[PDB]
Amino acid sequence: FVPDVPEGYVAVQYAHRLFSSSLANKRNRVTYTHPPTGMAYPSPTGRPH
Amino acid sequence: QHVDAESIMTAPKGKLFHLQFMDGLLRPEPSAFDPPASGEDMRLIYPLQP
Amino acid sequence: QHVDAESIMTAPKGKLFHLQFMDGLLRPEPSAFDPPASGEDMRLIYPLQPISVARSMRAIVNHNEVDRPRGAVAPSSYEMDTGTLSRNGDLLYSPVA
Repeated sequence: FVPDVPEGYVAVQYAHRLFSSSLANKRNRVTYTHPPTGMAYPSPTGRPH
Repeated sequence: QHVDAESIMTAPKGKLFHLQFMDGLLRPEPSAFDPPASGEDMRLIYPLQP
Repeated sequence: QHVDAESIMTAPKGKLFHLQFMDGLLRPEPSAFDPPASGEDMRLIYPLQPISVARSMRAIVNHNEVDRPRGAVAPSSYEMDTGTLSRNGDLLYSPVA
């Protein structure tokens, strides 16, 4: 049972670069970097998907 | 010590249990160059007083 | 060990004594709120060459929030090039064009 990808998503190609390590708040965290918008998100929460 | 997220839903109405809150202003910050550690911190019961 | 500021003025001309220099780039920095300590650091004998010819690269760690951590050197573009050997001569690089 292949669960089809939901209605509205941004398909990003995995790179060995888009994941960077930078300081957020009071500690060091692994951070995502959104390719089309160039953002931060230093915690595993809203990314967006 | 810490209250359980089940004893705070099915306990007698009369009981008075105390919680424990954190300040965090004189917390020691991270270093300059360092490999980031994993895992995250959570909070479940906030006051509304203040 | 360290040379004395008197043995480096009244010693035989022939002698070859070695010094010792500091890098300081991966030095641990101070805290946030803290009572400042007293005393200062001094230096008396500097080179004029400049020193450090055996280089290649330095500081193999990535910075807290910025990209390149100041004086960081990347490997030379030649330490990574195998060129085929000629029939008579024996070693040469790539075309480049």
